[PDB]
Amino acid sequence: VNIFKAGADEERAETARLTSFIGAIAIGDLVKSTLGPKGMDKILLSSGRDASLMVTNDGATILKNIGVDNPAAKVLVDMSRVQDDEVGDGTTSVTVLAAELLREAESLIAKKIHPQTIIAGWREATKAAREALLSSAVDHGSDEVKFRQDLMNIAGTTLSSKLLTHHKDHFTKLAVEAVLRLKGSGNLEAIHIIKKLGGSLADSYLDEGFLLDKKIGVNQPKRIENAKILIANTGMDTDKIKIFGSRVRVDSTAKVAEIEHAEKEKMKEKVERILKHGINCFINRQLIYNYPEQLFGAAGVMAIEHADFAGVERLALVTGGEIASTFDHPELVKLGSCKLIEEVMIGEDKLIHFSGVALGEACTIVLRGATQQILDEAERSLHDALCVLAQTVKDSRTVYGGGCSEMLMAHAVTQLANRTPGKEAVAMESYAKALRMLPTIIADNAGYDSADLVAQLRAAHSEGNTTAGLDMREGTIGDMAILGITESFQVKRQVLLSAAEAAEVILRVDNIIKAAPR
Amino acid sequence: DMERRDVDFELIKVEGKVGGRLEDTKLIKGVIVDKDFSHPQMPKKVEDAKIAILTCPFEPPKPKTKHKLDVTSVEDYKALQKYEKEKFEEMIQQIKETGANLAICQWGFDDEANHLLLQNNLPAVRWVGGPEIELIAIATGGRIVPRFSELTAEKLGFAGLVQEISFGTTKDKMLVIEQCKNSRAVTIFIRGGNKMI
Amino acid sequence: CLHKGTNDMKQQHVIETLIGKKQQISLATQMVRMILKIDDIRKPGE
Amino acid sequence: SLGPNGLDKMMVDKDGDVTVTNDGATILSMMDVDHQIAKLMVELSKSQDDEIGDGTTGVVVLAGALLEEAEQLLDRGIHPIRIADGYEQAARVAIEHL
Amino acid sequence: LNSKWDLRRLCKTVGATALPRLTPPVLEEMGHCDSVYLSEVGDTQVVVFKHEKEDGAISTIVLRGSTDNLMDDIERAV
Amino acid sequence: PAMVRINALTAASEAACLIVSVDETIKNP
Amino acid sequence: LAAEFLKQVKPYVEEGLHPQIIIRAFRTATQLAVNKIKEIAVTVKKADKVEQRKLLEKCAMTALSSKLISQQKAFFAKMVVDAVMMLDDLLQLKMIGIKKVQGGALEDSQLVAGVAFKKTFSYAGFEMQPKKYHNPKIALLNVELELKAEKDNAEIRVHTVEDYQAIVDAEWNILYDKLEKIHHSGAKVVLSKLPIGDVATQYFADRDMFCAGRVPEEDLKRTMMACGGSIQTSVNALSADVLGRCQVFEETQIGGERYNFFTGCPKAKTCTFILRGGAEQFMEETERSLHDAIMIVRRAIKNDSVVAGGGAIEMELSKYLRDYSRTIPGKQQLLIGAYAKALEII
Repeated sequence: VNIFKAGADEERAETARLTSFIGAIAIGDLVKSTLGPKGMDKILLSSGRDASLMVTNDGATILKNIGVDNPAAKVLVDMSRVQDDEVGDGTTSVTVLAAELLREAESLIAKKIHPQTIIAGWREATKAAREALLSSAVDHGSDEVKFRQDLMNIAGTTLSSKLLTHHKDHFTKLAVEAVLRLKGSGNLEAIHIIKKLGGSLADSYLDEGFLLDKKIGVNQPKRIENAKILIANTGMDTDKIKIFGSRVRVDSTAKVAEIEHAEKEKMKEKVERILKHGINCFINRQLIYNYPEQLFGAAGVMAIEHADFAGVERLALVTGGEIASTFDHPELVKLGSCKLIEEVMIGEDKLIHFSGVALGEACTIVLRGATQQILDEAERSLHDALCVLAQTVKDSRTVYGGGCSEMLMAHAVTQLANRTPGKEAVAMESYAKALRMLPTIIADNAGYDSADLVAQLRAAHSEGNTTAGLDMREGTIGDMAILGITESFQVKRQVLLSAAEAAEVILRVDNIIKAAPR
Repeated sequence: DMERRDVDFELIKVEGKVGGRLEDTKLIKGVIVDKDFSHPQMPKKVEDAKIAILTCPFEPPKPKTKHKLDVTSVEDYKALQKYEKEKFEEMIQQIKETGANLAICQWGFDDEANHLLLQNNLPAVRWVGGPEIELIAIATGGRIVPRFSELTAEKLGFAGLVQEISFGTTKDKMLVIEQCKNSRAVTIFIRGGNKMI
Repeated sequence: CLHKGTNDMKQQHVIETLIGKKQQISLATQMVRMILKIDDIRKPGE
Repeated sequence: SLGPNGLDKMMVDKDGDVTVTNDGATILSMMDVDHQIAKLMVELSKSQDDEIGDGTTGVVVLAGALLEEAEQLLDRGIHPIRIADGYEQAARVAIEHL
Repeated sequence: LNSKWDLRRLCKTVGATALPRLTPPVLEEMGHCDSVYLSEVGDTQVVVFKHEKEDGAISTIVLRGSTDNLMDDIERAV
Repeated sequence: PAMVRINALTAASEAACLIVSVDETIKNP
Repeated sequence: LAAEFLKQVKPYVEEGLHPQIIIRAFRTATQLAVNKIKEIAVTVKKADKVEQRKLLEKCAMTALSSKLISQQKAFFAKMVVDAVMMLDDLLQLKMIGIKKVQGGALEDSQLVAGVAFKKTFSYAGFEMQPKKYHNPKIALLNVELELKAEKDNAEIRVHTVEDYQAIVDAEWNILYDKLEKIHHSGAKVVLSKLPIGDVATQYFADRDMFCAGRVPEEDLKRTMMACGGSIQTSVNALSADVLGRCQVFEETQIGGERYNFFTGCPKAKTCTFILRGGAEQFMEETERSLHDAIMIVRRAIKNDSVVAGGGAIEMELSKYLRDYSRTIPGKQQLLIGAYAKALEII
């Protein structure tokens, strides 16, 4: 008998199961093409935004901008987004990996075993795997040679998936140096990522110093050398007033006349207070009135206004200056100092150059290239590429990729699958088998015959060659240590852990119910 | 409250941020706030925890009744002009004179005052949620002052450790309070891979 | 429930407040008492 | 949805939002019923939960099965008033035993 | 909340002059009643001015019974 | 309490006495 | 009663009988019926074996033995009778509150010889202060407590900053001054229908006094009628005489809900009913049942006249009228019997 309002649903444990799995399978197979060193990338277009469209390779954004109704899928989309905010790529991996779980798990539904068991064994199976992974990690501490050596190895692995892949060596240095410029700070915001059309992709780079996309004031010096720098947030164009809003009531225009003047003196002395710092460069995120600027021009002192907090962070980071206010104690405030500021023109615009910077703490990467989406996705690539890169600094331990490690886990479970004996062992098989599908998919998009290679790759790991991996430029097994196909342990850990949970939730449900949409 | 046989769950702060594993989820004998420093230049950690709790924002006080001053002469502006930063000097000394080390305010700041507040190595939190502030006070044993003048060392909050947490790999951060003495309040921090989880 | 050959849920530590069930059963009892108590409904057309 | 081996639910909000859970009250909380007695169960568990908590894992299960059984005696034509009475006495026996 | 009529009635009942001026509790223009109180009849709060008036009063009649429609009829005949 | 039925029957009494005392109906839209 | 009275005459209505005839007996029958009710009515105060409440106790059990809590009449009967024992002598239901507290077994529903609040509101320190006051003194403020939040509207004019300085300080001293009056009263609990400045709570918390604002005046009206203290608008003219006292004050979690507890006042003519119950519908239904129970015994307190139930009264009447119909010849006689004939239906 009808219970809910019209437009409400109740699917119980067969229809509920299937549809959850169907879209999930749709999620996976829609995106499998995009990961793998020989993977592809997708194009996303707005319904109507004058075709706000994005060619994209990262599934998370691919997941981000796709509207899907399957609630279980929306779980996965958010699931990756967490991972995306975790490591950026492998969203590629994580989602598709979780799918094969689901696809294969459904097979056992055909096998008709209580899923409560499936949770248990995989949970057990996972427990062995993450430990098994942990047993395979590699550290490199003060070994700056090998550390920095491997550090670039990590990048290209992450990078040899996006459109920039034809220039991996180039950007490898870029990210490396920039990341080292972070000096153990992880704040990616310390790196600005300036994009502008024009130039080849290869022409993109990172400045030795800093650049700014703002306008100079009135005819202040365009170029400044051995610069003294000041940063503030004290508004000038917004004349400094007394927030409560006192009136000014006067009998005579003389009184207001002098007051306009009085404000002028009030304004003027404030600058001379600024100037008392003996600083030839000043900046503010505030818009600054031109009259004080004329006083600055009267000083022959260059200044820039209205550069938002983020760059201000960058400037303070790169120069060590302390963004300040009211400047009352020049000795108690440390300025910013740089060797040179000059105006350099790029593409179509003059950009604000900061040569000879005090601190390499902040940085900004020049992006020359071909397409908004190219520049956009190139932007998308690096931010994640740095994203792993910082955690690599954060946790300087590594694992070899190229599917091999994942196979090591599967083999480990394959063994524990036997110490199981029971129904769970089947799920142990299922879990391990699903993992082996991932590199198969990679070999798939590489167009080589996966079937033998995984079987052979299983053999060597079953033999014990934990470093034998997969060739992505010739399609065979190989020594990743020789080939540097490595990545963060934390990455694949979250990869495994999150999918494991994702598996848990997707199975545990046995009825979906949709309210009538408003 | 064994003596009462009860407990108000308001004393409990449920807090889960997505990310990381499930087992990372942890109780915190303290408070975590969805807030970082008022000024980014402020140091990330604090060992000592001389803590201040006020509701008055760091601005010229405005008696909320319909009120406005009537500046007429130059010196009227001048003495007014004088008082503005003179007023900010006042609370600046007042808090510094309290001997405190870290502060928290319910509302926003004046950037000029904010900079000055950094200028004596006194980190703080502004625009801080109501209960949360109260969670701090009971956690630190501190009180809430509506004034600087009535604020003294006795009402100051204390804790073992406070350190803002860059929990998000590419997201903005959080701040947590490792009070170490007895706390009638405590918070639980939850982490995991899915929002629904 | 977890297929352990001991029904001694005390040994299995499977425990519950008296209050929980006590309220639970009594509460349900009160509900169903009214549930039986009603006979007639006149539903207005949507 | 009851018990360690129980299996829980996923709800879809009107605005397209989703939620997966086992807490029966919350299960009923997200549910949009139209039948009136159904709403009573919803608040039933709700009142029960914020009184207790889980157990809502099984609270209504008590209700309906008793009601499911209760009908059988209605099939035997026994007057619900009398049926109400014994159930109350029966419950009283239960608690003093418990 | 007495309407102009109500006080107009009440002023006459006590014979006391209503005062638009708040202060001056004039002796001569001041109220005088046998008894005033509140009573409850029919779950209705009732302000009662029980009066004994030799000079002659504008009295009031109490309607008790079930149907307000009967009352309205019965008062109409009344 | 006596009053309950006391008032009851009396109120009923007038009800019909009210009820029976009408011969026709008139309606306005 | 009516339709059955309607029902039996309806065939006689088929006979073209002047309704005036019919109603004529109806007036006759009811009036004659009514007096017999008075004649065979039962009092107890002439008799000896009644405690002033047992009859009231019996009436409600009788009254209660129809609605949804029928299995617990023996429970609530004592509650209401002793509760209604408090209503003297305003005797009105408005005094006594009903608290439709959700959840809990209705058998655990409470009657407090005082008032509790189903309500509160969160301000800053509202959790911080002590919530036990063993023998407290109760302040009842109608006036709000905030820095000129909604008071008289006035612009102010000041040239000098110090005077500007002085003014905003002065506005605070206003609230402090009331609070000083509040504190120096020496009482511990303050109630307000109006909002309270959060800071004062801290001051009250700092000095460990309890306070609450935005209160229902009705429950406040109970409160003043409960504790005997007088609600105030003037903090300054305060004195301990209008200052409430209670045997003990508390505040307890019930159904998760945050309530405020105080009872034990020996002279409190007002109580309140904490009504546990897990169904929303139960609450109002019970309250309606509760409501009837109160008002009915209220009249019983008013009127020491009782009769048996179970349809006996009506059967006695129908019989009496039945014999009486034999007295009256003619068209009336038929009406009398049907009057009896409709009568027995109950």
